[PDB]
Amino acid sequence: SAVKAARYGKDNVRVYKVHKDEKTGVQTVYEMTVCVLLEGEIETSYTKADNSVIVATDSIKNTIYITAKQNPVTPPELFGSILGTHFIEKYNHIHAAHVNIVCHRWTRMDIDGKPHPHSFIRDSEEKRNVQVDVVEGKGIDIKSSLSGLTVLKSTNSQFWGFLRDEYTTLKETWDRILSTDVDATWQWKNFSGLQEVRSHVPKFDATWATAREVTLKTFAEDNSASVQATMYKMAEQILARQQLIETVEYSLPNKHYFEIDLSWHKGLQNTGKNAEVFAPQSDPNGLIKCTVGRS
Amino acid sequence: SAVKAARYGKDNVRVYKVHKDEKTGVQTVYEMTVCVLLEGEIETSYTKADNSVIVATDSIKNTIYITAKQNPVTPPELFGSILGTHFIEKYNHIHAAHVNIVCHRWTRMDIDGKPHPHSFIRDSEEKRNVQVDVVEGKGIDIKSSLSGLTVLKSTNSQFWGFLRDEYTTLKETWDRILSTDVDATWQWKNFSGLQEVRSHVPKFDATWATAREVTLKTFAEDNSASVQATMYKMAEQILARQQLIETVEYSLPNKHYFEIDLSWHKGLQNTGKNAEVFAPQSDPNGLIKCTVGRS
Amino acid sequence: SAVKAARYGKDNVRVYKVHKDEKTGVQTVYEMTVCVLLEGEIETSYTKADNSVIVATDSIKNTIYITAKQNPVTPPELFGSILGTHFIEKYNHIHAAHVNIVCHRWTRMDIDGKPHPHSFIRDSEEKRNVQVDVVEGKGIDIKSSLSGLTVLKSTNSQFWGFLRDEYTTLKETWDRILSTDVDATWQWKNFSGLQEVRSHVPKFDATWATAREVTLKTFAEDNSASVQATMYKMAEQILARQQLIETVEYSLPNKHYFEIDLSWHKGLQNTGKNAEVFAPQSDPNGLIKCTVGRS
Amino acid sequence: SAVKAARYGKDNVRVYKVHKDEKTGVQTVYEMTVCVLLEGEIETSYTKADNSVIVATDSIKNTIYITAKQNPVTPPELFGSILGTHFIEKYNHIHAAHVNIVCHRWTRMDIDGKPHPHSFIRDSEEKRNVQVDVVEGKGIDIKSSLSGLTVLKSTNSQFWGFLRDEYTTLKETWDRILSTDVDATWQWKNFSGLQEVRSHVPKFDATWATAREVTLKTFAEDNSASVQATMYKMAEQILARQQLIETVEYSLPNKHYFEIDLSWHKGLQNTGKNAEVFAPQSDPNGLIKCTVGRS
Ligand SMILES: O=c1[nH]c(=O)c2nn[nH]c2[nH]1
Ligand SMILES: O=c1[nH]c(=O)c2nn[nH]c2[nH]1
Ligand SMILES: O=c1[nH]c(=O)c2nn[nH]c2[nH]1
Ligand SMILES: O=c1[nH]c(=O)c2nn[nH]c2[nH]1
Repeated sequence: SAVKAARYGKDNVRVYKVHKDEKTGVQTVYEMTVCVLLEGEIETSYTKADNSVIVATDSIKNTIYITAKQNPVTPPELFGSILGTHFIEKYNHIHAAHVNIVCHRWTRMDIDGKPHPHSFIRDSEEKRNVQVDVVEGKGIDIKSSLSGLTVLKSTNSQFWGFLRDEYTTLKETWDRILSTDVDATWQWKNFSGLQEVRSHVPKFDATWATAREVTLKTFAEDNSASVQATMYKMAEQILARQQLIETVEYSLPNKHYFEIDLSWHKGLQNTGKNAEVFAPQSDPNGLIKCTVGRS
Repeated sequence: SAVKAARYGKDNVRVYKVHKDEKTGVQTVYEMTVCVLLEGEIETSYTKADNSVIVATDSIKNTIYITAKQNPVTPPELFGSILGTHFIEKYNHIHAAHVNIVCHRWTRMDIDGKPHPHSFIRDSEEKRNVQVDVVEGKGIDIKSSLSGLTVLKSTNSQFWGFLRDEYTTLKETWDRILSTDVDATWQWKNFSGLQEVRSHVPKFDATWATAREVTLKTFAEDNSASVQATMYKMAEQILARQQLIETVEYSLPNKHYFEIDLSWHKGLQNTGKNAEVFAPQSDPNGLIKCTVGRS
Repeated sequence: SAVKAARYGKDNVRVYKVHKDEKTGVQTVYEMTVCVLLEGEIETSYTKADNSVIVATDSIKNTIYITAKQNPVTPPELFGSILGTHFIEKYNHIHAAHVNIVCHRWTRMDIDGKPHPHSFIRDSEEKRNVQVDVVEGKGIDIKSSLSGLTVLKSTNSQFWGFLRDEYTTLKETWDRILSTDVDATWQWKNFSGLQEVRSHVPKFDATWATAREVTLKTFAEDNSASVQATMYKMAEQILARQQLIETVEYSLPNKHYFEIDLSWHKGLQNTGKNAEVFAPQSDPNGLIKCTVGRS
Repeated sequence: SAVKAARYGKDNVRVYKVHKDEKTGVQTVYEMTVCVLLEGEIETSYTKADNSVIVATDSIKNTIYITAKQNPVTPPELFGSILGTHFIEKYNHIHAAHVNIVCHRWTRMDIDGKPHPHSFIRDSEEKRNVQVDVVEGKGIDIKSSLSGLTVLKSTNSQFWGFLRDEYTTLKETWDRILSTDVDATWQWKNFSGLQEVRSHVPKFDATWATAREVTLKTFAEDNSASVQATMYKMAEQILARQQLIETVEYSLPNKHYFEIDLSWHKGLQNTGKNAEVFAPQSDPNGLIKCTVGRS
């Protein structure tokens, strides 16, 4: 027996940072959850009880706090690249740093039409995330994403024409609820290192906003032939809007809302064109995935 | 041994209802989770195996769907009163109906500055709830609430002057983060029955909006001496704004964000006036409650 | 406006305690989550910003750790009474202490037929809880409970004879799955104070074990006419077995497992006597409650 | 733009199956949650709105129920291989089926020392899982696992000798609590198809039991130099015990339990050799991973 792969570090490190403008008196808060895992020459810590190779997970935690102290935490793609670069430069035997970041919403409150200088509201469980792999010799791989974006449309969604055989009971439809929690990931072209990540900084926030925007507009406007067909159009657009992205990936649950037949009761009419009252279903759910790259 | 109290029914009934305007083409969706429990002359179902007294929980579920079909589901205080009244009028041996409703956010999407006719976004995990107790002979008791309203302010919160003794380690402060998940309940004056609940319908949505509004403004503007002092001012205002409310109750966790001392590292300065980076704490948390009524 | 009720304290305080026998070398661990809320003369902290009346929630937390250090943490009814008594004796203006405790399972591991001296396994998410209200002048009220005890029987459960009307679609049955998560609470006769709670210590662990035992045996052996009928027999027995209990309360979800009709497929036979494959339902669920006291 | 990868199917399909012995009168229940995703020639459903290529997720759900009806559901490695093989044989354009299965514990109850014929208890949230990839032309890849196995030892764990630098604050120790939730995956040698999976059936249950056994014994007996060192010995043993396994992978959180210093209070002694009372920490946690293969 031998160690084929190994990684270790600190998960679930919650970090909050405040920015205080002295001019405006305006405060901006950033909250995130950070995971850093390291790889490198650390087999002996497993095979020989040699702790001498271990940057302790506690230190990794200390380091996240220190790096957040000395650097901007925004955009997360940058903070993650700084944090991961720190570890492979600092430690000779550490050859890869994987950093994962979840950003939590703290939206400035509007009190009486005006932006409050220092109060915020978690206006959704939507997250913005990054996965940053900083690998000695191979640059910086970044996947950014939004997740937990939950939407529904009450009509303009259809599903007909699908395979029918002796396993099929589903009826074709031309009018249905479509509801999903959107998970969208866009993978950046590999960057050569931190200087190159710094050089693209403005693209991160912007591409995020664009992926959100496009996601929301296509979902609302597409008269959807299927989840498959709708997510492809989203991914197609993000790719067209940002040349530094190599692939867009979507993962979409189909959260079913079933018609409830009420005709057994006083011939009550609640199906088809008469459907007003539905039973949202907790499970099962369709799960539909697509990776879209450049042709 | 004897039955001192008994109640039974259906919990976690998820209900979605769409309203379709033919004029505008505009759709409005309502999603909620409903719980109905009944009391009455049902001891024998427990003591004697006499199922003859049981309106089956499955039927209760059917009834929720039927009532949502025939009536408005909005405001929840009304839907709950209709649903609970239905059971005590329908069944001679059923003397109390308790209805609980959680309303889930489906906010109309804005696509390109304009309200989309049929697409929605779950723009927060904030809930609006009601508890409705419909009791034969005693009218209708209604408690409405908002919960899951998560907010933070980065400054303008203080906590000093508290008792100090040999259990105390906490340092007084004049500048701190205050963060909480707001739970606010307002209890209506007892209503004589459905006609009276119908007669106050416009007050429900409005008092809800007012409780949200006041909650948000006081949190943002109060320079808070304590959570205790801040929630009292909220409750005081809701009571002043709506005469049909007998009591306002608040339940506020204090979600602590700890300073991280970084001076052990290169004399890094991250405490007091220098605090930029904090560790949000998952637990423990202060829990602070207040019921405010009329003097 | 005035303060009608107020309570404040520390929730979600996780506590672990190890007992080390020097004789045997045997270790015993206890893990729990503790909530303490205080009431008393604390209105001014709300109405006047007077923090002088506040035992800080941070201190309450310190105190839980100190009391766990100086006293046994087992049985929880005792630890809770000590902790709550501490607060009303220590502080003149504090007149009620409410202590809630959740005990988490750490079951000694069996390695090769033998009890391991210092390794444990969380062998279930079942909890043992107490609620202790220590009120100046009124003694100590204790409710103990078990919760999260999830069970299923594949047969010997029935449900027929229930009310049928134009809301009913449910078919009577003589053979069904019954599954539930058991919540059982037994309320002790009021105790005059700590000395009296100390005097009954051996009854706490024993009555707990008896409530678990009885719950499990009745569920397995009763050929159940209904959840209602089954839980009453459980409660009836606990009351008979322990004279110091005034009431037993049960709260039982009915977690439905639906037959799946497969006859549309090659006339596959999966209903009634042929039912092998079922669809466990996440929601809705029947919820059934009973409080049983002495006749 | 083009589709680089695509998969779609049904997630969260809950399935229960009862086995009824007529001889013994003994019932055995199996509950699981199943996910099936398909790949193949389905790009057009995304790019062209061509639903003609879609085996509807609803049908996939129907099929899971049908296959559970006609086949054993145990061991999960077999059921998963049957289910995935079904899809690639049934449908010409479907070239890969991925099946994921979570098995939930339903442990036969012991009533009065004897195994009850038809009552069960969810005696832990521990899961047994499989991931089965059935790929046209490439056989059947199976990864089996156990997860959610939560354990603690109060002593016989150490952590000293680790790297120290200006990011380090952690103190070396020779006595600590070690607690983790075990995730252990063993990957089988690729099988040529269903006949070959059928031919190894008895190895599945047995290797599972062995991985559980070894996990528990090593955790309890190893005087652990580090999580790293402890998990390697587990993985080393599983590999030695079962020749059909190519790799064992472990993923172990380190759930920290912090000493609480109580000497500020009446010089109370609760650290080092005196530590009795600890604060279990919800987050952050060390996360430690290892893949072990054959040298
Ligand atoms: O077992 C451990 N391994 C580690 O890598 C580590 N880092 N801090 N504590 C630790 N404990
Ligand atoms: O045991 C039951 N009690 C009930 O009240 C009920 N209603 N539907 N199924 C039921 N089962
Ligand atoms: O607002 C607060 N109220 C309290 O009672 C308290 N106790 N510690 N910190 C606190 N903050
Ligand atoms: O959009 C959909 N795609 C699918 O593949 C499917 N299967 N059932 N319903 C469905 N809806």
